Amino acid sequence: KTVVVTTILESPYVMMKKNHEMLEGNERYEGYCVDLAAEIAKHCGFKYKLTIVGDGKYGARDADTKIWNGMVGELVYGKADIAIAPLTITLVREEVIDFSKPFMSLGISIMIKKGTPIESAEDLSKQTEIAYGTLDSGSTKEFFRRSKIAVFDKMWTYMRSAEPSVFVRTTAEGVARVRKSKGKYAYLLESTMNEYIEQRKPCDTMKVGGNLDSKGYGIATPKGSSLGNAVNLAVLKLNEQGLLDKLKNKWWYDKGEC
Amino acid sequence: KTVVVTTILESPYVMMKKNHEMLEGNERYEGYCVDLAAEIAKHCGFKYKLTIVGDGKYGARDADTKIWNGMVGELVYGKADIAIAPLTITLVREEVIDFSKPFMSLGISIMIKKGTPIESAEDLSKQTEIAYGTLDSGSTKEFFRRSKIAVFDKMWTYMRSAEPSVFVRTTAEGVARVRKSKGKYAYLLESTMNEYIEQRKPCDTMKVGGNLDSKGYGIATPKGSSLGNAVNLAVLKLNEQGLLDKLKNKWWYDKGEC
Ligand SMILES: [Zn+2]
Ligand SMILES: [Zn+2]
Ligand SMILES: [Zn+2]
Repeated sequence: KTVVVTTILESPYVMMKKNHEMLEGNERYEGYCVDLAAEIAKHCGFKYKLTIVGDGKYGARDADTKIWNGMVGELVYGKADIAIAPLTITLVREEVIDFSKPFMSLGISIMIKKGTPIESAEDLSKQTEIAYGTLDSGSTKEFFRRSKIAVFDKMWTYMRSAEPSVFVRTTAEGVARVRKSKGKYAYLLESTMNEYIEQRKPCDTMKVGGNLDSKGYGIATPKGSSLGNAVNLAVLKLNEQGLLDKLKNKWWYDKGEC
Repeated sequence: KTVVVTTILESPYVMMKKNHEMLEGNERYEGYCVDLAAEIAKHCGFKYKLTIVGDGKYGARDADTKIWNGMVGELVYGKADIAIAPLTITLVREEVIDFSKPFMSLGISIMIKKGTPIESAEDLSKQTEIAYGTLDSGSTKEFFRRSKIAVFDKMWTYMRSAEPSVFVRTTAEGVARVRKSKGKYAYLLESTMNEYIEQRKPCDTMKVGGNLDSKGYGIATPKGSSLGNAVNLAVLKLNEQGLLDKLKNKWWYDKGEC
């Protein structure tokens, strides 16, 4: 049977092709994860259908209902068989779903509009003229919410109460906000995305400072899935074969416009 | 009852305390992995005994013998219950043992004696005056032996047939070889070790070029071990709390000698 793959529209991982309207099924999309999905399906020998997560979220647990949303939720509730996307491996998620060994290593980073007086997280936490936030329902927000280290704790105190909200529904929303904020907004996102955007027109943003942490993205499957073991070994094989590095260069810098 | 931990004497992961002779059991050792072992044990709730792998190797399968050596072997044959060391997560190993999500991210790198006319792997591959090799029975050697990309394949072709042998039994042996060869030997080792040595007197070595690949170290347990699940969650928990980053700073830079 065809494996239902849940993913998210997030460049350069998954994007609709220029001529998607005249295309069908998986042919409508392109990106790092689209290529990854094809490679995995081939090595594990299965047919699949790419589907875009309904609520457009990565995955967080509602504190009140305890119900998971996003791709994590689609896996938890059996709406999808596997998630192939820039989904971060975290403790709370690992408790409800399975992750393969990472196919990409990254960390939380700072995105600024070129020229803003900020070079590090400590710099952001020591000022108020420049607002900053993170994506909603994700691992980055959880990071600051659950951080006991001085700098990040203070940043969270400011962000969780900030009015208007400094949080955004999608990476694209955060990037747009930085660009149109005349430098009065900094966005906290994973280095992978920061580095990608930094290489795209109008080439008006840049990553500053070192990453705040070190983690990875993993292919996720529901607990007790029969694809879990194989997919995990497939990821390792692809990394060692050099495919993952090949794909990283293909979608990040070979297509860079800055 | 008491969990037997296999590890390896590799600075700054595990080292004998100056006064180990007058100490007992686990107190005889110090290092990044010693600190990590204590934390993993505390969080998983078990007592443990640190033991140094008999053959001083990380782990590889003998071609014809088909027997696994090193720490991997101690786990495969039931001599140890868990391995806590800078053991690389690889496909061939994950096929016989379990690995937690990575506790450290790294990649193969190049170590040169300062002043050596080498800036990358391509540079090494295009010349012959400077010999270069890797560690034995490990993931680095296997990386080159299996590589299908031009540059690395060329490097392997040279290394495998070079005489005298360009390979070494221990990291320390490779570092000394670099330090004593007057720039005529470059050593290929993981970035973590390269970065550490670069901060050690006589401060005569340096890491050059970008990493050749991207992977990580994981805590290993025998396949089907009852400790696997908890250890994995412990690693994620500890990484998210910043312990891992704190530990690397403690053993790498806080104690830097350069
Ligand atoms: Zn392939
Ligand atoms: Zn609610
Ligand atoms: Zn602890």
